[PDB]
Amino acid sequence: SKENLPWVEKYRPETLDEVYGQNEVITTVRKFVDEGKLPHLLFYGPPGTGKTSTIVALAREIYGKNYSNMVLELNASDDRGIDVVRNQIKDFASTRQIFSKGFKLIILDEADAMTNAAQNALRRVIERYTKNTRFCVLANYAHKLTPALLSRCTRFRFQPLPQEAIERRIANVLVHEKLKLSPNAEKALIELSNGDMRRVLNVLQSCKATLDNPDEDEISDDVIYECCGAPRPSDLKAVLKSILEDDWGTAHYTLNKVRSAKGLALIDLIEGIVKILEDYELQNEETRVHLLTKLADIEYSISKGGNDQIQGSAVIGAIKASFENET
Amino acid sequence: SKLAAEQSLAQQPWVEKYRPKNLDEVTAQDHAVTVLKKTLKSANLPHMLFYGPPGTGKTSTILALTKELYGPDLMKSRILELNASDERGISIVREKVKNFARLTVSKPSKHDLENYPCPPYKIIILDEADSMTADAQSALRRTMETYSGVTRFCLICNYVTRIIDPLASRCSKFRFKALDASNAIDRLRFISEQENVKCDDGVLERILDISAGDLRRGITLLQSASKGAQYLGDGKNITSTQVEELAGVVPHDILIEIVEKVKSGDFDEIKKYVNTFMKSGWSAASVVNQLHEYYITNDNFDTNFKNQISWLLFTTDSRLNNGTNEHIQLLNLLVKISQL
Amino acid sequence: WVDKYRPKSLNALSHNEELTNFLKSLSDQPRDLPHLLLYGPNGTGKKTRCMALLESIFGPGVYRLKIDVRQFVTASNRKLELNVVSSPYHLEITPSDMGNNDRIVIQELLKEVAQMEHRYKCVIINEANSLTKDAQAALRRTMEKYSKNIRLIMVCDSMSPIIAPIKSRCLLIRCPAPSDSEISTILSDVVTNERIQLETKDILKRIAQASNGNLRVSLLMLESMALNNELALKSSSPIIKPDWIIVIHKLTRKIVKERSVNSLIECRAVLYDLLAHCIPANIILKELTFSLLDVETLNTTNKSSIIEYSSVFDERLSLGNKAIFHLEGFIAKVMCCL
Amino acid sequence: MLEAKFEEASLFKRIIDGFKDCVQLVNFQCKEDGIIAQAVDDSRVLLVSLEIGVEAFQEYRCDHPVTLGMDLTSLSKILRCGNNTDTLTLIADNTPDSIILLFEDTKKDRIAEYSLKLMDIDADFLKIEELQYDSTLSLPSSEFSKIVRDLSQLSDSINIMITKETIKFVADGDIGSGSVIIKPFVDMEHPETSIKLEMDQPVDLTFGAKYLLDIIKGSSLSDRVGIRLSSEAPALFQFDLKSGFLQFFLAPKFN
Amino acid sequence: TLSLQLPWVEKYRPQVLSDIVGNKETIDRLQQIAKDGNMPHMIISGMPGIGKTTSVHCLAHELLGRSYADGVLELNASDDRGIDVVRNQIKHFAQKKLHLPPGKHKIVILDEADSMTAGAQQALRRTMELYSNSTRFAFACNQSNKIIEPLQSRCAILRYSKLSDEDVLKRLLQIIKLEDVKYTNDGLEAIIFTAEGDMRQAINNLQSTVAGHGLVNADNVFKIVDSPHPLIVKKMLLASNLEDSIQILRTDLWKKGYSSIDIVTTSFRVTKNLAQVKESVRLEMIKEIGLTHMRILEGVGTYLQLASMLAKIHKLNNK
DNA sequence: TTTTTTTATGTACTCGTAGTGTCT
DNA sequence: AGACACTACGAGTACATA
Ligand SMILES: Nc1ncnc2c1ncn2[C@@H]1O[C@H](COP(=O)(O)OP(=O)(O)OP(O)(O)=S)[C@@H](O)[C@H]1O
Ligand SMILES: Nc1ncnc2c1ncn2[C@@H]1O[C@H](COP(=O)(O)OP(=O)(O)OP(O)(O)=S)[C@@H](O)[C@H]1O
Ligand SMILES: Nc1ncnc2c1ncn2[C@@H]1O[C@H](COP(=O)(O)OP(=O)(O)OP(O)(O)=S)[C@@H](O)[C@H]1O
Ligand SMILES: Nc1ncnc2c1ncn2[C@@H]1O[C@H](COP(=O)(O)OP(=O)(O)O)[C@@H](O)[C@H]1O
Ligand SMILES: [Mg+2]
Ligand SMILES: [Mg+2]
Ligand SMILES: [Mg+2]
Repeated sequence: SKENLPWVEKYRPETLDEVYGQNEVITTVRKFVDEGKLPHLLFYGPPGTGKTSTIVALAREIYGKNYSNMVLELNASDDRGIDVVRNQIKDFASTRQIFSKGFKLIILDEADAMTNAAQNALRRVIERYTKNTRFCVLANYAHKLTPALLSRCTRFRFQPLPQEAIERRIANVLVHEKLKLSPNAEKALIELSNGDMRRVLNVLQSCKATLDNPDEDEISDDVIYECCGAPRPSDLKAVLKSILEDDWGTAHYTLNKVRSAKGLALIDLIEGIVKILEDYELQNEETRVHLLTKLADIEYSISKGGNDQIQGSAVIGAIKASFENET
Repeated sequence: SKLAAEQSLAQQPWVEKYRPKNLDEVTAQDHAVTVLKKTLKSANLPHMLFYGPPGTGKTSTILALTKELYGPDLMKSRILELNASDERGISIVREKVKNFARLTVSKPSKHDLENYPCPPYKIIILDEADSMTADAQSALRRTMETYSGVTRFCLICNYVTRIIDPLASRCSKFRFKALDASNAIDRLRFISEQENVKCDDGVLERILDISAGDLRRGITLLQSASKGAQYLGDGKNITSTQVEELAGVVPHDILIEIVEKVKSGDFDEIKKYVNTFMKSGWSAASVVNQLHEYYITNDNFDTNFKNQISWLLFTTDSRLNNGTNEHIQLLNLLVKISQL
Repeated sequence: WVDKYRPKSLNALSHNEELTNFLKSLSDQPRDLPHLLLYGPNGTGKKTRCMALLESIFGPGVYRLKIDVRQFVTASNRKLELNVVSSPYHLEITPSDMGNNDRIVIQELLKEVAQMEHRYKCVIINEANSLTKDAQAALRRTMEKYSKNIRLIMVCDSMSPIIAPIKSRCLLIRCPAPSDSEISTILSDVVTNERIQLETKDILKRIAQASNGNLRVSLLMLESMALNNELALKSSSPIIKPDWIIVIHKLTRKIVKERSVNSLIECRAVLYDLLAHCIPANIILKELTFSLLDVETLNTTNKSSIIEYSSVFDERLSLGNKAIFHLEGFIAKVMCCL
Repeated sequence: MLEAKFEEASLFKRIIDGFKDCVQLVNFQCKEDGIIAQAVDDSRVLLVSLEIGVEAFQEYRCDHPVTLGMDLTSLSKILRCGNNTDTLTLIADNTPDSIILLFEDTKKDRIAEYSLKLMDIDADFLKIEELQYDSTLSLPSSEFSKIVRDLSQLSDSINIMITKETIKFVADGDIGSGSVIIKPFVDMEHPETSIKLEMDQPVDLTFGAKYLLDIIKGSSLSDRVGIRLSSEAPALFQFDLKSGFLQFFLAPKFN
Repeated sequence: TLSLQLPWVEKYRPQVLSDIVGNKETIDRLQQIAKDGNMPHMIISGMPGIGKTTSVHCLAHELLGRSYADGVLELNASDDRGIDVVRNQIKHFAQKKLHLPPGKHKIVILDEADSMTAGAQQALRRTMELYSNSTRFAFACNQSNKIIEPLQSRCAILRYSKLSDEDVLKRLLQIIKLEDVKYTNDGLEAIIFTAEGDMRQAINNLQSTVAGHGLVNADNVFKIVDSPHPLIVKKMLLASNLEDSIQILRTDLWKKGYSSIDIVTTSFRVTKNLAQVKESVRLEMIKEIGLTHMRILEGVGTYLQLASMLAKIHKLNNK
């Protein structure tokens, strides 16, 4: 049953009308398929944007419910070498369908992990067998693909999910589940997503689990922040104010009590302070240079461990010394 | 059978003796275990990614969850645990993990379904995912994406940055918080009472203060203090000084001597005192941490001096975190902070 | 000799009485014993104290040990040959005898010893600082999965390269270097047992003042200078210094005397000759910097820059593999500073 | 609970050897009427459809429809563990998992118990293809396998042409060319060596050499193989067994 | 939907050497060679999508006439091209007897010659030397340096260059005239700008824009095909003030879904191929970009790291 | 003017014992 | 019943890596 799959897998789009966020590419692909001219596609974009769902729904719309048989789907989980290409992909492209009549579809998902020799062998397979089969390459990084292979396909960039589409999907989930969500809670949820539907679905399931109730109540900002462990804008701005204006010992005490009262992480506070200070209209760019350099150094040091108190004091001192040049 | 297990636990160090067996034994990581308890009644366990400081209870939490889910019978048949002591290249991830994921779930017995929920999926956990190469990690993407109906993936790591972005997006991120005195004093007091650890008033809270968010190190220090107090047999209570002596903490007077040598003194005297101090074995990380605490906490230095001392201590800790020579780094730090 | 007069039990130790009492406390109940990590200066006597603690946990047969060989196969057909020190109660492994293949030996050997098993078999990991981060990560879970059959006693000189999980997974025991007085008392018993002739006792103190807490170096230097004075130490017996220390001192003299590229070439040659004779580059850098700071011709401004450059290039060497590539850079930076 | 008992244990071996090379994973559907199996090649060029009725099973008991997903490189190893004069027993519990094979000797007393872990194959395989073909021929399996193995050495593509009482197998490569032409005759002295051909319209289409070589591996099952060809339709290579059949739906190469 | 139509790159693929709008010199050279005969061993190198494979295909077709099927041996990177293939099949084709006109020769076309192993390339030397009177070799590669010098010594070297604006514009105008498409000057200009001398990519983008919107206008081309990635990165690095570069990185690159690895790689490539600034400042910028890439590869890839990289680049440019 | 620098998977070659269909 | 050509899958050995 579908009630056992996680929310990321349960709510996977099955038709092209359930893929939100991407409109300029979805309409163009629908027109390509209706008019017949479907070229070799290259879906490039960040994780969680809906490239795999888009191509799966496309193959479903093209071949019907028997998609799992008329399409050759290869990914990084499967062995994709040059010999694998030579045998499997060439035998698939050269032959025809065993279930119906029509062009074939080869979905090379996550093809950014393929060997250079494999791409060099495939770039002539795409150019030779082009009247009976098509190629779809999904990628997160366009630098791992050879320029020859990159030039044979039409590139579609999957933009991050905007506010309207992600709110539409959230409303769809809140309709499918016996769940209510606060408006400010929804805004905070959209803020900690960066256009990643996977994160939204995961944390929505997690905060529904956090409710502890038969779901007769609502999900507020407190639930989201306590479940995702993300700092609140209130505590963020309080720490920033105490760092910018208050005394050194008082700033240290404030940072300690804020990061220990809710169990917040220093890296999340660093990213939040970076995001907040990005809107600050500042004087001569030397302060911004020092701030960015020191904050990136502290983040790279945190990414390897160390003393949290020493790193917090380093953040405080870096912000203070950077702002001391603004006078 | 069970009695042999009880005796082996009783003859085991306190770290493994008091390992959380149920989801209720987790004292401080409540946000994660609440979701884990709620999904225990349902059947929609998502792919999870535990990350946080070492000794926060990630492995213990996932072990307790798998136990409460499957029972001691299906505990050994529906679990695939891969640690850092095994090979986890592309070949292993493609063959073994994918063959276990593609396989069907084992049939539960009649006694299993009567006491445990027995979900229709199995669990593949990968402990210490920081050592996994990014290509072997990307190989797991579709493996965990397509076979999610029959298996669930649980990644465990300390640095969440070492895991690629797609894998971090596919799994639900569970951040384990540091176990300071506040949220771990109850567990430490329980461990002390269960072992009849007669201590003073401010010992346990001090132990965690030395632990810096690490319950395993705190339990080890408590066990060492209890052994040292039982060997003496005086019947007195453990003192905070006796605890900080065996914890590697530099005494207060020796640190005040370092502060005096830094404040007043030239390069030669500081170098000589550092050479003398390095004879007595002290961890440079602890000395740097104590100096940082003293300098930032003392309300007798200028803010301009405080920015510089904080940046210098940060640089010294970042250099020490790479396996450098403790003597050279400590001498350089003290010399740089003496010029201030 | 160092080996002829060495303690074999906890009651035979003659310095750090508090450490001996802590070891006796830790060995009172031996079955509920967690993993241990002995850290401190090199030459203090931690490897003797670990064996003395094993002598308290087990019978006196712990010292009757044997050397065997075990072969391993990596991802290729290159055969890894590793010798093992084994005892009927414990075993000792030194992963510092190979390159990046520490993880394989660690995981395979420890899993074999843990699957075969007072009731547990002790494991002594010698020079844990050379353990690569991947080998330490592999040992991280092996330390916890098998805690009723395998207990680790890791001997190291500095916990700086040891990862935080391993640090947390074992008790930490510091071994401070013995005072000059205890070293002098030990040398006194040694010279009365080896029948040496001392005109004045204070020379022994000077030996301590030349060893910097090292007992292994102290006894060896005492015996080396006892052979030059023909078993009769006088009031002004010269101090026997190792050859590499003299080479480093001459290198510092050359550094402070001439600062040029022509001298940089011969400095690189001296560094090559030192590295080719089984001398680590970190110790070379440490001794070079410490003996350069002792140069009275320089001032505080020069010494501060020297120590900063030495810390920077020590980080570089800990992050690199071509050691001379960092040593020559540090030497050039010091030349530019002076 | 699935409980099947074969008359000869080597028939299942010969049947599985047919799919051993051209098919990786299988999903046996067991019902009250018999065992059906449909599988797709890794390159998805051929489709294997095996059907064995309850006539082959010496004993058969199927309480409810059972789905057994398994691997063939392990089932073949389990089957080779048997014996030539033994009997085979397939057992599966109410919930399909860890199918059990039992080899029992009929001359002596011997019990060989083997297990096989099932696998959860999400892709269903229930498709049936029942459409009229343009030509239906029948020829000895050995005679067809000989021509296939002889023409596979010349090139990688073998073209089949069906005309008015003429069957032509052409192979053009780099070292030369070749073409075997046969005529449908009726052999009264031996019926298993005759060649029948019923054609409605001439046919001309090519296959690959590897799949055609893998198909003829099933010639050890029956003494005669049927070939159904049509205009751009999966060619039906059928070996009829005394309790069912094994049919390969092969996909030609576009020109 | 039942079937698709042939793309314009394959449908309008040139079949005669006159239809090629590539490098005029080499095109007339190959045309005169096909007219007179005596085709020598050749190696055609260049960049993807400029008319290398089509050129050799047209040459072989025009030179062999109807004997193209039995006189031309095509081997691509999709086929095995190891030592065994060169030893057996190529040698059997070169030794094969074939009655040809007194001005033609058997042609062995080897596409993607830069991917052949060293053993096969070494064995091909005497293979092409002993049968150089009845068999000729034409290699088509992108990097001539990947082919060993002994092989290059026995053949002519034809280096194809990028296609200027005029040639691609003329070819697109011919395609539009042959297809009756509604277009505009600014749309074709945007197409050629996004093509970057890539004729295949230009025709592909044109066909995609036609099938997606019908009218080839700059707005449609820009909404269906984003601006070239290296140009925005160059404009970001060449910024004079830190805030402008930060806003460019935020809006153009980070808010559009470009990964940090792609951004840092494009920055490295642009700084390597930069010519506006001096050598020392370029080396310092490359050093900083590599220092940033060392953190991006370790999994610390975020917007803060790129912001710090831009800040350090500006500090270097801040004298 | 002169020869080695770890691990890590992809690629290519060869010898190689081995498993089975065919011939005096 | 058997001998040995044909053969295909498995351990060994190197060779690159923008
Ligand atoms: N545009 C979208 N509309 C609705 N749901 C979406 C959308 N994008 C992602 N999702 C959800 O996120 C899940 C994962 O989507 P995927 O297509 O697998 O992500 P992706 O774009 O392929 O990125 P990868 O796989 O990490 S490279 C889907 O099953 C949906 O539940
Ligand atoms: N939240 C907790 N509650 C109770 N005991 C805990 C908790 N966290 C850690 N412990 C104790 O510490 C021991 C180690 O737990 P682990 O789960 O292995 O720690 P960890 O998070 O895995 O650290 P690693 O493995 O270095 S990342 C457990 O057996 C417990 O005795
Ligand atoms: N000079 C040209 N004139 C006309 N069309 C051209 C020209 N060059 C390329 N094309 C088009 O681009 C398509 C592919 O050209 P190719 O020759 O395959 O590219 P290439 O120069 O060989 O680069 P590769 O194959 O990626 S190494 C042809 O089918 C034409 O449609
Ligand atoms: N308590 C002690 N009394 C006398 N000698 C000691 C004592 N501890 C260590 N030693 C001397 O130290 C020597 C061994 O040093 P070792 O332990 O190998 O150095 P490290 O601590 O660097 O491993 C022995 O020869 C022994 O004589
Ligand atoms: Mg995907
Ligand atoms: Mg763990
Ligand atoms: Mg080409």
